[PDB]
Amino acid sequence: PKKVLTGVVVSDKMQKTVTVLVERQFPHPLYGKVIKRSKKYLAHDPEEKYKLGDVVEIIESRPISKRKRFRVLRLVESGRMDLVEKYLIRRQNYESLSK
Amino acid sequence: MVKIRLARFGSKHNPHYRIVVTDARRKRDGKYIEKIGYYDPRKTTPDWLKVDVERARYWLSVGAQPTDTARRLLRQAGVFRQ
Amino acid sequence: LTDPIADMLTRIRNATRVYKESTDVPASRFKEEILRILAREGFIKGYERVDVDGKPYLRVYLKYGPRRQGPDPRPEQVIHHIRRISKPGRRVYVGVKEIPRVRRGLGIAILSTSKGVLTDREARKLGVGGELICEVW
Amino acid sequence: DFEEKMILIRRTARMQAGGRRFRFGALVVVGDRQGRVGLGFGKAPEVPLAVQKAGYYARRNMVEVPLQNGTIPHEIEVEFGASKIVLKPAAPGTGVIAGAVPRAILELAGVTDILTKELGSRNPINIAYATMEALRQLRTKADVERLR
Amino acid sequence: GRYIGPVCRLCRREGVKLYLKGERCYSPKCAMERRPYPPGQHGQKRARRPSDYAVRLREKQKLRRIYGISERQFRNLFEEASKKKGVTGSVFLGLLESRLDNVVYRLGFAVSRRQARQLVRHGHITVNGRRVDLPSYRVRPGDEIAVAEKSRNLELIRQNLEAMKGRKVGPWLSLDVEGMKGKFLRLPDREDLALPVNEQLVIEFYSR
Amino acid sequence: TVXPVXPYVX
Amino acid sequence: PTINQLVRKGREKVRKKSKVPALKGAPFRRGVCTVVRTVTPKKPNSALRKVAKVRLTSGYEVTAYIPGEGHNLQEHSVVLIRGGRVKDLPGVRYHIVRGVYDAAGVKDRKKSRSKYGTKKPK
RNA sequence: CCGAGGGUAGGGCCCGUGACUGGGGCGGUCGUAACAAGGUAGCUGUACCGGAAGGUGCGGCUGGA
RNA sequence: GAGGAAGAAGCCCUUCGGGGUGUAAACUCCUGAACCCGGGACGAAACCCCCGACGAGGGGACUGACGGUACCGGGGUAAUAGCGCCGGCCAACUCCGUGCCAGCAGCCGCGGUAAUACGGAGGGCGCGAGCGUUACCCGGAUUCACUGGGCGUAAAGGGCGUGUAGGCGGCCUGGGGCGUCCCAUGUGAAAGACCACGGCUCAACCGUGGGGGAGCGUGGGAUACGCUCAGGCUAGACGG
RNA sequence: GCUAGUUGGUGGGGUAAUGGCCCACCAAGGCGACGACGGGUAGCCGGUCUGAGAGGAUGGCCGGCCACAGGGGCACUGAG
Ligand code: SF4
Ligand SMILES: [Mg+2]
Ligand SMILES: [Mg+2]
Ligand SMILES: [Mg+2]
Ligand SMILES: [Mg+2]
Ligand SMILES: [Mg+2]
Ligand SMILES: [Mg+2]
Ligand SMILES: [Mg+2]
Ligand SMILES: [Mg+2]
Ligand SMILES: [Mg+2]
Ligand SMILES: [Mg+2]
Ligand SMILES: [Mg+2]
Ligand SMILES: [Mg+2]
Ligand SMILES: [Mg+2]
Ligand SMILES: [Mg+2]
Ligand SMILES: [Mg+2]
Ligand SMILES: [Mg+2]
Ligand SMILES: [Mg+2]
Ligand SMILES: [Mg+2]
Ligand SMILES: [Mg+2]
Ligand SMILES: [Mg+2]
Ligand SMILES: [Mg+2]
Ligand SMILES: [Mg+2]
Ligand SMILES: [Mg+2]
Ligand SMILES: [Mg+2]
Ligand SMILES: [Mg+2]
Ligand SMILES: [Mg+2]
Ligand SMILES: [Mg+2]
Ligand SMILES: [Mg+2]
Ligand SMILES: [Mg+2]
Ligand SMILES: [Mg+2]
Ligand SMILES: [Mg+2]
Ligand SMILES: [Mg+2]
Ligand SMILES: [Mg+2]
Ligand SMILES: [Mg+2]
Ligand SMILES: [Mg+2]
Ligand SMILES: [Mg+2]
Ligand SMILES: [Mg+2]
Ligand SMILES: [Mg+2]
Ligand SMILES: [Mg+2]
Ligand SMILES: [Mg+2]
Ligand SMILES: [Mg+2]
Ligand SMILES: [Mg+2]
Ligand SMILES: [Mg+2]
Ligand SMILES: [Mg+2]
Ligand SMILES: [Mg+2]
Ligand SMILES: [Mg+2]
Ligand SMILES: [Mg+2]
Ligand SMILES: [Mg+2]
Ligand SMILES: [Mg+2]
Ligand SMILES: [Mg+2]
Ligand SMILES: [Mg+2]
Ligand SMILES: [Mg+2]
Ligand SMILES: [Mg+2]
Ligand SMILES: [Mg+2]
Ligand SMILES: [Mg+2]
Ligand SMILES: [Mg+2]
Ligand SMILES: [Mg+2]
Ligand SMILES: [Mg+2]
Ligand SMILES: [Mg+2]
Ligand SMILES: [Mg+2]
Ligand SMILES: [Mg+2]
Ligand SMILES: [Mg+2]
Ligand SMILES: [Mg+2]
Ligand SMILES: [Mg+2]
Ligand SMILES: [Mg+2]
Ligand SMILES: [Mg+2]
Ligand SMILES: [Mg+2]
Ligand SMILES: [Mg+2]
Ligand SMILES: [Mg+2]
Ligand SMILES: [Mg+2]
Ligand SMILES: [Mg+2]
Ligand SMILES: [Mg+2]
Ligand SMILES: [Mg+2]
Ligand SMILES: [Mg+2]
Ligand SMILES: [Mg+2]
Ligand SMILES: [Mg+2]
Repeated sequence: PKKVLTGVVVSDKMQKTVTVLVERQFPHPLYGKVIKRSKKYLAHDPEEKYKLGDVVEIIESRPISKRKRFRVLRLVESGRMDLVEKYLIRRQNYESLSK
Repeated sequence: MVKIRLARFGSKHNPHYRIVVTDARRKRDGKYIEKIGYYDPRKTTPDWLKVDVERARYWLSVGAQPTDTARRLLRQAGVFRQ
Repeated sequence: LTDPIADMLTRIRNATRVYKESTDVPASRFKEEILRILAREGFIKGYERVDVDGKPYLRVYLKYGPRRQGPDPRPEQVIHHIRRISKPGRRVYVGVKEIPRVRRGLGIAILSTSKGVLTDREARKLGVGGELICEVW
Repeated sequence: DFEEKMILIRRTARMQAGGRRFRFGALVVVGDRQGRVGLGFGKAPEVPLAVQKAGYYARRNMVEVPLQNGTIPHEIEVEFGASKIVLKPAAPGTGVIAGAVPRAILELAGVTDILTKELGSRNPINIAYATMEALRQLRTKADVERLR
Repeated sequence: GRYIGPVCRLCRREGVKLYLKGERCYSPKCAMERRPYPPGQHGQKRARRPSDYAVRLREKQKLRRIYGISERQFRNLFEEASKKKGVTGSVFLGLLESRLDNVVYRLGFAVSRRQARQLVRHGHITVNGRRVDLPSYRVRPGDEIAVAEKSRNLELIRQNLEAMKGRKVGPWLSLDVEGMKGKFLRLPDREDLALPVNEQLVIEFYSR
Repeated sequence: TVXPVXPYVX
Repeated sequence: PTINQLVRKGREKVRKKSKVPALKGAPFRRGVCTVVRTVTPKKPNSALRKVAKVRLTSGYEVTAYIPGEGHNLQEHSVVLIRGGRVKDLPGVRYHIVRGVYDAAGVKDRKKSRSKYGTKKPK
């Protein structure tokens, strides 16, 4: 089936497009322990109806552009600015890690 | 087109084919679609021919073509005898 | 307090080695469920649902072997060995095919399942797997 | 009765104003091949004397070892500090898969199909003691149930 | 291939009588009956205590030497027993007993397994009618180890048959004499034989 | 690699 | 280290330094001798170990050992070398293989002829 | 229009090599710093000094009295 | 291959009586790899011709490089043995030569006149159309430690705090079912591996059959623990 | 720390077809310690070798897919 992923919107700075930060879990293939990785998909918002902090289901789709191959399938949970701050901060934390 | 052919296995001086369906253009012992029988043409045993006649009739119906010496063996254990 | 379970098991373990008649440990439904198995397998006499300054604990009544003659009297233990397998660090989760026989039979390996906190013999039997809580012998 | 095996014999030395004055140590296991076994470390101003003495102590200290047709009832792993011996049970198809110390103790214990391993320091004297107290800690479902 | 060369010396190395020769073996002209001591310049010398290695070495050697077989086939057989279902020490002994050049021996068609080989190889023997000339054939239970009926007219086979009128063969064998043929009824049991091989030892050896 | 008078060159 | 530590940093797989790098892969190599001499070895030995400085076909130049009694090797000898060092001759990390190229086997050698490139007598 | 590549000019990383120079590892000359309160307890960070070990100052440690 | 001496010669050792090679050999018979003669393949029944109908089915003919090879039948000669090792690990011990020389060497190390360690000899051990060596991989190495290690003094606690991300996190009850567990279903090609049966005289090799896993897709179920959402508590924590 | 067809947009060209694949314009994005960018090195897998297993090592031959045809670029013909 067409893959359906759930993540937050982390950027609405783009035209008819949003960024969806999707966590996922799994066990370590040698150390057992469960771990989270994550992945930013660029989603088609053909009617700029999605905002920041908006948890959304995005489904796989025929290509819309370079690196945009998923549309927002349904609003799931709106206003999670708490999960954004998470990302914004980690990202911003980088400024310190240069030389 | 698609075919019913003799994929050779076995050893040197040990022909043990596999009457098989594949695309005309594989390497002869290359990756086929389906196996539909064996055929030890040396007959060193009881059952040296084994055609799943059910399947041999399907492939024929969709469009498959057969080696002239495949029907030699498809006919021999009768696929066509109405 | 980070893992109550290994705590409990440790109170148990720390208790047996000094031969405390019983040992006190705070309470969860989950800890009774465990202790339930320990008793129903004869690792402990048993346990009561008691109270120190109005706080829900469990008194656990400890079992040992007989006195012994020689230079060291101390009774061999009932619980020789108990330790945590699954942990908040590394979660251990066995499916049924992969549930581990213990001590070639002699001990158990409690675990936790979609159909209750079973033993290992008991789970293979009932047909499920889950979170390898610990092991006792 | 009891068959012996010399398993380690070694010279040592103690210094004194005239030079090295030696002494010998003999480590000996003894049993029947049906279930009694003992180990004795014996030391004297002489080899065959000290061998004699160990054998006296070996027999003067023995162990249950519950069998089960040539093998043990359950796995067991015992550290005697630094030295850790592993005991695993095996079918009659196998053999006495051990180093020359664990083997020799377990042949007289009349074990005959067991898997072992010598992790840790493999000082013989200590691996020796570790295999004993390993056997010494074996139990059958019978006493396992008898405890509960 | 097979060893060849001085064979009294094997036994006297081995500290034990093996029946590698034939007639002489039972005679008191056997050198072992006279010199039950290791061959070469150091024979009568107050030997030094064996090593566990030596111990398992020698036990293996005798067991192969007994059958006069290549170190490689012996090992080849042995690993297969270990793969095969059930007791390895026995299944081994069984598997190397099922070897055609050895069957011809128990059945007494010849004196030594050495002599036996040559029979099978030359075609003088067969199995289930059809001639078979390989000393390695897995004699699989239900089988007719006849003489090549067209080589029955010979001074040696009759002769060893002459000497086999009523000795009780293996419990797993059925020597119908005169007709010059036996039958491999069932592969041997462990206790079903007592050669001087502590089979548990050949196992511990190959597990080094 | 080469040398004094050797046609060998190494 | 914790399980987390291990997830974060993994364990470090440890590599082996080859002791015959001049060999540049190969089982053996062909060389020509640039020097040929005797060398006295380290304590507690005392000898005149006979060696050879050798220009490999890799451009590399190593010094090799010459094993046995007497040898026919000299400046410009075409030579073949296997690895393996000599304990007391430090720097010498390779062995000259007798009976190959201008390396003679050893005359009058009966035992171990293989290791000395000597043909069997009659 | 783009375009293999050619040319020009300026940069970045790598390799090899270089008069000469710095220590580093392996196999007589000067003293005797360390090992015993080692003949000024020893070590230490730092600083200055001295053929060389090392000495001295300041503070620290005991693995010292 | 069966037999063949209280046991040749030569060689080795020795206390000078002997001891060893050694049933080994020479000899006795018996078989009969090579070669010699004869015969001699399956691998090839279809395309094609005929009757039927150019189909079903029936009938007949040509075609073999390997190759006059395999194999079968008769005849039939005693018919290659070599390499490593014998201080310890490690199975196998003596003399002579040599004298820190010459040389050995994987590590410990051996050799400075009595060397089981160097060279040869005898003998022994081990393998055998092979035996050794070099190169490289995994092994032993629980010496990168998930299974399955550690840090007072052996290598190893950051000089000390504060806190970001991250990891981890009390007791009770509800919702969800993401992790986790179970069943069904698809996929997990063939070869291989495995177990049984068979094929070439065995086997290597080779055929047929069986058994499947993990892992992913789909559907169903479970709800203890982990998660998440909601409500509650006071034993952690903070505060008066 | 990297990025100017860079990341998104609307239009169009191209194809058997989606797409910054290509062009014009407009918007200011896109990626990055869960390792971007850069440097080394390698065709990947079925398998193979080792190992009690976990793990390590490896991809010759047979099968499967990619890639290349002296070094490069190009398009024609064509179901391809
Ligand atoms: S037993 Fe007699 S004949 Fe058989 S081998 Fe030993 S010595 Fe030779
Ligand atoms: Mg678009
Ligand atoms: Mg004591
Ligand atoms: Mg310890
Ligand atoms: Mg050691
Ligand atoms: Mg040590
Ligand atoms: Mg008991
Ligand atoms: Mg004949
Ligand atoms: Mg092994
Ligand atoms: Mg010297
Ligand atoms: Mg020396
Ligand atoms: Mg020359
Ligand atoms: Mg030349
Ligand atoms: Mg240009
Ligand atoms: Mg340019
Ligand atoms: Mg040009
Ligand atoms: Mg430079
Ligand atoms: Mg001084
Ligand atoms: Mg001083
Ligand atoms: Mg002083
Ligand atoms: Mg001092
Ligand atoms: Mg100072
Ligand atoms: Mg001066
Ligand atoms: Mg001064
Ligand atoms: Mg001071
Ligand atoms: Mg120190
Ligand atoms: Mg005599
Ligand atoms: Mg004589
Ligand atoms: Mg004599
Ligand atoms: Mg003879
Ligand atoms: Mg034909
Ligand atoms: Mg007609
Ligand atoms: Mg002919
Ligand atoms: Mg051929
Ligand atoms: Mg013939
Ligand atoms: Mg002869
Ligand atoms: Mg060897
Ligand atoms: Mg030895
Ligand atoms: Mg000399
Ligand atoms: Mg040598
Ligand atoms: Mg001397
Ligand atoms: Mg000498
Ligand atoms: Mg040597
Ligand atoms: Mg010598
Ligand atoms: Mg061979
Ligand atoms: Mg290694
Ligand atoms: Mg490892
Ligand atoms: Mg290390
Ligand atoms: Mg290392
Ligand atoms: Mg660990
Ligand atoms: Mg350690
Ligand atoms: Mg360091
Ligand atoms: Mg330290
Ligand atoms: Mg500190
Ligand atoms: Mg936090
Ligand atoms: Mg959390
Ligand atoms: Mg909790
Ligand atoms: Mg689920
Ligand atoms: Mg498959
Ligand atoms: Mg067969
Ligand atoms: Mg199959
Ligand atoms: Mg709450
Ligand atoms: Mg567009
Ligand atoms: Mg468009
Ligand atoms: Mg682009
Ligand atoms: Mg543009
Ligand atoms: Mg703009
Ligand atoms: Mg990521
Ligand atoms: Mg490159
Ligand atoms: Mg490449
Ligand atoms: Mg291991
Ligand atoms: Mg390939
Ligand atoms: Mg190209
Ligand atoms: Mg070319
Ligand atoms: Mg080109
Ligand atoms: Mg070109
Ligand atoms: Mg064409």
